[PDB]
Amino acid sequence: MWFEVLPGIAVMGVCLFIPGMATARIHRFSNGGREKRVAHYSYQWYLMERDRRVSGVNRYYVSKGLENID
Amino acid sequence: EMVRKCDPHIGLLHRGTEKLIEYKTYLQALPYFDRLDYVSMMCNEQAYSLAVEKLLNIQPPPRAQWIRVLFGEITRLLNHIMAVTTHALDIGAMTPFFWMFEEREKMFEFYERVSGARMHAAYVRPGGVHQDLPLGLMDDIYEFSKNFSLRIDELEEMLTNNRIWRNRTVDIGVVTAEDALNYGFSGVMLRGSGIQWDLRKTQPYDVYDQVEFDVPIGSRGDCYDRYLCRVEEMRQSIRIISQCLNKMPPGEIKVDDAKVSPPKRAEMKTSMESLIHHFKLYTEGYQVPPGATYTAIEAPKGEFGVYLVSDGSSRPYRCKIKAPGFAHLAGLDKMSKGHMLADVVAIIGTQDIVFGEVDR
Amino acid sequence: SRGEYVVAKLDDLINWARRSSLWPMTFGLACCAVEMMHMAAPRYDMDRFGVVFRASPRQSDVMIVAGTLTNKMAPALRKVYDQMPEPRYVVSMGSCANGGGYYHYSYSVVRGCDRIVPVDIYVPGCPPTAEALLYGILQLQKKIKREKRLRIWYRR
Amino acid sequence: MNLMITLLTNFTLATLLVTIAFWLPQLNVYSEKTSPDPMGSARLPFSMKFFLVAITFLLFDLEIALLLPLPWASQTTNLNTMLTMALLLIFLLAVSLAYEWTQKGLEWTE
Amino acid sequence: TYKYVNLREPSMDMKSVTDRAAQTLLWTELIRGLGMTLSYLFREPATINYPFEKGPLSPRFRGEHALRRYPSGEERCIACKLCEAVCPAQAITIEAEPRADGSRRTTRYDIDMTKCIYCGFCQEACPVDAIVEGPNFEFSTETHEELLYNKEKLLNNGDKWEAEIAANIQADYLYR
Amino acid sequence: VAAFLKNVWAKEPVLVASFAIAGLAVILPTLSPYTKYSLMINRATPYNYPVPLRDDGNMPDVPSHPQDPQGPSLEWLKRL
Amino acid sequence: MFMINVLTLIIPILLAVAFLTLVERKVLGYMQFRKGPNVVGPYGLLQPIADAIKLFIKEPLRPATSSISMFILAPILALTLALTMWIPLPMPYPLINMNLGVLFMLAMSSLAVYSILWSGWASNSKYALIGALRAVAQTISYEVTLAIILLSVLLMNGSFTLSTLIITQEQVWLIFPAWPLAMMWFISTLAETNRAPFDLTEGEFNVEYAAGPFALFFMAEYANIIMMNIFTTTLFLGAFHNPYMPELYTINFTIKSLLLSITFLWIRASYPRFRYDQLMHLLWKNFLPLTLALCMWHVSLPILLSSIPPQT
Amino acid sequence: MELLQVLKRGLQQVSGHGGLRGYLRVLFRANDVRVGTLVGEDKYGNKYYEDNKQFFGRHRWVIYTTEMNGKNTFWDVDGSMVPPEWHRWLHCMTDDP
Ligand SMILES: CCCCCCCCCCCCCCCCCC(=O)OC[C@H](COP(=O)([O-])OCC[N+](C)(C)C)OC(=O)CCCCCCCCCCCCCCCCC
Ligand SMILES: CCCCCCCCCCCCCCCCCC(=O)OC[C@H](COP(=O)(O)OCCN)OC(=O)CCCCCCCCCCCCCCCCC
Ligand SMILES: CCCCCCCCCCCCCCCCCC(=O)OC[C@H](COP(=O)(O)OCCN)OC(=O)CCCCCCCCCCCCCCCCC
Ligand SMILES: CCCCCCCCCCCCCCCCCC(=O)OC[C@H](COP(=O)(O)OCCN)OC(=O)CCCCCCCCCCCCCCCCC
Ligand SMILES: CCCCCCCCCCCCCCCCCC(=O)OC[C@H](COP(=O)(O)OCCN)OC(=O)CCCCCCCCCCCCCCCCC
Ligand SMILES: CCCCCCCCCCC1=C(C)C(=O)C(OC)=C(OC)C1=O
Ligand code: SF4
Ligand code: SF4
Ligand code: SF4
Repeated sequence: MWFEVLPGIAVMGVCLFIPGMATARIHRFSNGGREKRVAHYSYQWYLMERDRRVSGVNRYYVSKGLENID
Repeated sequence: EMVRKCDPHIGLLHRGTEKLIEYKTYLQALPYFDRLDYVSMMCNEQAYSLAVEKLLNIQPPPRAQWIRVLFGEITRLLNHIMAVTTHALDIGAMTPFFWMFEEREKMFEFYERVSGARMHAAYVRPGGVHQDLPLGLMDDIYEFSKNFSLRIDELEEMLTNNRIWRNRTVDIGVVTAEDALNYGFSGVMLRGSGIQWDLRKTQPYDVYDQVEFDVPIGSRGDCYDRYLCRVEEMRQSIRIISQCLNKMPPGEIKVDDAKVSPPKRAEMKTSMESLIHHFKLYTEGYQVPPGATYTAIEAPKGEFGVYLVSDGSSRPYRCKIKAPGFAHLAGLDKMSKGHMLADVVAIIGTQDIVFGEVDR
Repeated sequence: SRGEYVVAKLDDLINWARRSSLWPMTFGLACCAVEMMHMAAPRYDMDRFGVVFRASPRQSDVMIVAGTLTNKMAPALRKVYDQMPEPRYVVSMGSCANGGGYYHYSYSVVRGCDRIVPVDIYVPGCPPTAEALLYGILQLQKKIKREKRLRIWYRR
Repeated sequence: MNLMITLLTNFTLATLLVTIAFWLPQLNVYSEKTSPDPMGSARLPFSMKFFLVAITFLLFDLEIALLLPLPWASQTTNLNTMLTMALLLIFLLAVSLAYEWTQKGLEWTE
Repeated sequence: TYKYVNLREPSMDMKSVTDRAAQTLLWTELIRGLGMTLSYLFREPATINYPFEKGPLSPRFRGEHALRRYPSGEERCIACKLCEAVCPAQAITIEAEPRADGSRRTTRYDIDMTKCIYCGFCQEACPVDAIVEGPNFEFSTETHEELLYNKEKLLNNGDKWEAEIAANIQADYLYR
Repeated sequence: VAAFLKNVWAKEPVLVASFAIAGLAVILPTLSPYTKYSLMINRATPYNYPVPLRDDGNMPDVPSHPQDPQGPSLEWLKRL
Repeated sequence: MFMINVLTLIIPILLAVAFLTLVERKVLGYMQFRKGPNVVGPYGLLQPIADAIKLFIKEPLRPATSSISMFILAPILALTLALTMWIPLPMPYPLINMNLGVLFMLAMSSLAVYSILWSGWASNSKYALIGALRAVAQTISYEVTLAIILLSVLLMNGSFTLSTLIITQEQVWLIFPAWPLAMMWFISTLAETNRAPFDLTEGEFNVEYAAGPFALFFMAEYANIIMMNIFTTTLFLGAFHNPYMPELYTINFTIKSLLLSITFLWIRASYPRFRYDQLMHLLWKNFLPLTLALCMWHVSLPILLSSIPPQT
Repeated sequence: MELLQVLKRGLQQVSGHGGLRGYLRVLFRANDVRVGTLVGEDKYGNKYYEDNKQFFGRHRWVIYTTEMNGKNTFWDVDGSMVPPEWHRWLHCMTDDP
């Protein structure tokens, strides 16, 4: 009956679930277990490049807190 | 975008049916009529049967006449399902096609129960019908008719109030009443243009004066009023089928003249006169007294007529077949002037055109 | 051998895809068109076999000749047949398409569509029922299932 | 840089699929086809109405191009002037549509 | 005795005018159409599972032809040619002679199944129930001449389907 | 003004809804009491740096610290 | 690693387009009181695979092309624009997070008519060219209300950023302040993709293409259908986003986009086709005046309510 | 809940074909898994089933044998495999098997 269309909808729904789940896990893996830094504006890029310089490993996402000041 | 001239070239299904009829007897030429309007099989059977029975100066029994009216209205349901659903399928409403061909499938099961074939029954014959209704058939006809108005209702829910179906059909193919009469239109083509004419009311045949029904009359002459006329004719066919199921009499189904209709098979194998008559009706056939009839009935497309000329022998001398679709497709050129190309498929739809009877 | 096994499995694959995805172009000539429209109706439903309803004649896989072929339309039938991409198949439906039928001795009827096109499946009836036409379509599928295009290509 | 890589990847996938569609069934050695339309050979008649709907598209698309900075223009400090000029642009688009109406420009493609 | 389809003059009070304008602006009949299509989405479909499920037939069904036998092995056809005189398609070709015991029997009984219109005038013209049009409809061939039946093919259809044909004739013969 | 409006609402309701929505869009910002708050929020959004002033000696209304009482306040924006 | 992300975007697009054909045939089957395909695979699941293998080994149709180059470029452009409409789509994070993703999508959908136009001129049929001109005029017609409705809705967003459009709809779906824009948007995106009741390419342009390239046009069209349903979902039916669990947003917008694609499938099995002038009448005389009136209303409305969204 | 009745009918269909192996057997040969009363079996192996709660057309069916007259019919099921004594019952020319 009408539940016969549901395997195809399940296949198509898994195929739509894959890209967003995949880009979320890749954005966590490539950015140190966090979200990707949204830099739409040049102040956000200024802070992000300052993070890249203050980390010392040439990575913006490796954060430095109070342990880096004396 | 406009259409200045439409020249329909036909003869792509001309088989020379009514020359082949001249070399076959009346019973042998009966199944040619199933194949003319091939969605209205038993109605064309009834028109040829009434033509031959008018020339033979005999009449069917009452039960045969009620069977012919019952199956003529079942046939009218078949044909208007075909008309409405293909006219919607060509425009784009493809879904009530599939919804109504299950009902059309069940009426073909009715045909197969009563004759053995689903379409070309050879069931309505000159003299009556070929065989009596098997038991439990009328109960299932009632069970069909009890449900079929809801099918018409959901068809009418999908199309009638829809603005897209109205825009494709309301201003399209307007026929005036005088030009409908002048182009030889018949049936819904007249009745959509206001013309109060129906052959079952005016020039009635078998028992149509004993059934009570209404005749839907349009008001604007367009595709939309002809659509509403065909849907209401399905309603009134359900009304006539209810009256035929309630008023069905007992009795015989062939005429009891064994020089016209063949005897029963039990008495053919017992009586000498019945075996002689069986022999001579299935080899020579009955002779028909010489004369020319034009017997016309109200087929579901319009006036279906037979001009049958008998020379006194067991074969037709001439059998001209008047179809409604011939004059309707002739009037296609006037009905499409000033319209667009996508209107022409709606105009060819609203003239219920089946090319077997157009071409013969 | 190994390559014989490969062409056997590839024949099974391409014959599976060709019989499980038949696209018909139906010539609605005559009364047999009504019964093809019943073979597409919900009871029999060609679409559940992968047999679509009314493909265009230039992407269709099989030509169902359903009705009477007259002399006036036989060049149009041959034109539509020549315009089909290969592999193309022809189902002849009903007596008039098969052998002329009830109009066999007529002056204006082609006595069978096999005088015009090569026919694969002859479906008999007047009309053959939607169940009988579906039987002919499944017999066409079985005919496609035993095709040996790559095995004969490997053995040539 | 990620966007240029993405565009190049999509163009390469599309070109690969188009090459497979135009060259995999060419290896079929089927048959040479001898002697491979509603109008026969008449010229294409120019339709004035198709050109009219295309130019009406172009002009209203230019008015759209004027309307496109509005989500940024709502952030201004001169809001009375901004609101007046925004309503004036959408009003001039509506006057263009009304003049296209009343001089029978939207006809037979209404 | 007649009715006027589409002769309704609509109301012009503000109630009906606002009803029609809400139908225009809010698409009431379009949602009615979507509701009817959604109603058929949740119905059980009418599809039978062919070839495993079969369409319902009656015992009158007119399918493949078969020459029958009496219940002794003797064939019923006494070569009388009524089925080919009545045949509207001239599909039946009959030639006969007295056989070795003097019985009036056919030597040629051909039916062209591609001329045949399957109307069953042969089985109703047959005085001895020899030719019948049986219940087989699944007999599509791959070649045209396989639908050109001789007497051997028709007697084999009789021997093949007699257990069904006799029961169908038994169910129907009091209507004949 | 009354029969004409019902007539155009009966024949052409899309156009009546069009001119009604456009007329409300024209007249209603001039009548709304919240139009002033749009101005006051857009001018209170600090895109730039508040470049301080040299304290010459007489600026009684300019603060020395952001948390001082004098200066522009946005308690109306928090409360509303 | 980014190339893996591009592959996990573009390959599941192709798979979902492949099985959307099965879902279309099944849903149109059950809405027509029959079944869809259930023989070729278990519950019909191998029907698109069988059909793709069928089309890629069918004979090339071999047309006489006017231009060979544009005959090649029209499927290339159609597939490339069908794939690049996905990269700013936030679900909940896009592949290419850009500041102007909305305007990017409107631009790359405006470029989609060149495939129709080049396929129509690259065929030698004048009838195919007339059909291509009709389809191009239809699409560029409904792009007008796409642009204006989209602008009017983004006046509540503050920017052309698609990721900001989720933040916009955290308290309410944006269909509640903008359902007339939503319904005209929905019919206009139905008319973008030549989809019924606006499919005059099936009512009596790429008919000279062989089975391979016609299948590529077909799959680009269904990629556009899935994409415009996802874009309508993000635009009017914005789901809840928990940043620590992004799969909540992903499951939610996937369910909503599947329902909206089934709603396209449910419209096409319910209505007859417009005549060409009738949908031109629908655009220029019904949708565009209300679209301009609601554009004035959504310009003046955040000012009269003091609800102007933030720029950032 | 009546959804659990639906899931129980599905699971007893899985149980009623002799396990998952017979369930998948009838799923891939029949494209249909519903269970029925075994009306009979012919001299070839065709099994004939009823379910009078199914509608008219579905209420009788045949699971064809995997071998008939020397031909492997595991996938090549044929409508003409029905012998004439079951051809009345299956096509509903009578009520009686
Ligand atoms: C995003 C999720 C989905 C969104 C909803 C959409 C789902 C429903 C889809 C149904 C199937 C549709 C199939 C295609 C149909 C195409 C035809 C069609 O509908 O044409 C549109 C029809 C066309 O008109 P027509 O053709 O029906 O009517 C005749 C028109 N004349 C006279 C010109 C010939 O209507 C519209 O254009 C209406 C568009 C939307 C209107 C929105 C109005 C909102 C209310 C405003 C305020 C009103 C009160 C006044 C002011 C008060 C102030 C306080
Ligand atoms: C070196 C040796 C190998 C050489 C290369 C081959 C690699 C493997 C290729 C796939 C498998 C090949 C065999 C194909 C099937 C052969 C057996 C067969 O025909 O089984 C029939 C059976 C259904 O039976 P049927 O006849 O349909 O019955 C009607 C209902 N009673 O059919 C079924 O049950 C279904 C059959 C499905 C066929 C396989 C699935 C489709 C193909 C997938 C791979 C190719 C496509 C990849 C993706 C393309 C793009 C989406
Ligand atoms: C001041 C506010 C802002 C105004 C400008 C902004 C407008 C936004 C919407 C854009 C409109 C663009 C198109 C306008 C075209 C107008 C001309 C027109 O359509 O006239 C024809 C029409 C009759 O249609 P017809 O020609 O017969 O069409 C064939 C199909 N039957 O004729 C009609 O239907 C009559 C149309 C005129 C009368 C409409 C009255 C509406 C009143 C609503 C309530 C009050 C709203 C306040 C504003 C009033 C402004 C007059
Ligand atoms: C993100 C998820 C996307 C998912 C997409 C796909 C969804 C559907 C997945 C497949 C579902 C099951 C398909 C089963 C097909 C039928 C197989 C079958 O029964 O084939 C039988 C055939 C003949 O075998 P034979 O030995 O002759 O049998 C006689 C027994 N006495 O033998 C053969 O035909 C040979 C074997 C063929 C096997 C083909 C299997 C299907 C392949 C489909 C491609 C996708 C694979 C899955 C991808 C996602 C999971 C990783
Ligand atoms: C007939 C030929 C073949 C036809 C088929 C193939 C061509 C047609 C289909 C592809 C169309 C490609 C479109 C390329 C540009 C799209 C606009 C664009 O890049 O917008 C996105 C983004 C703007 O957003 P924003 O957030 O401001 O930027 C990041 C900084 N914050 O901007 C950025 O992120 C900027 C990134 C750096 C600059 C990128 C430049 C790309 C290369 C040049 C254009 C490539 C296409 C050339 C041919 C087009 C033919 C139509
Ligand atoms: C290799 C990736 C897939 C390539 C494209 C082939 C499969 C998808 C399109 C095939 C198709 C299907 C399934 C289909 O169902 C269909 O009918 C509606 C078509 O013709 C209009 C098709 O073209
Ligand atoms: S074989 Fe007979 S029933 Fe069939 S189309 Fe021909 S004339 Fe009509
Ligand atoms: S089959 Fe019957 S009718 Fe025909 S020749 Fe034989 S006995 Fe006579
Ligand atoms: S069924 Fe009719 S056409 Fe066929 S052989 Fe018998 S009499 Fe002749």
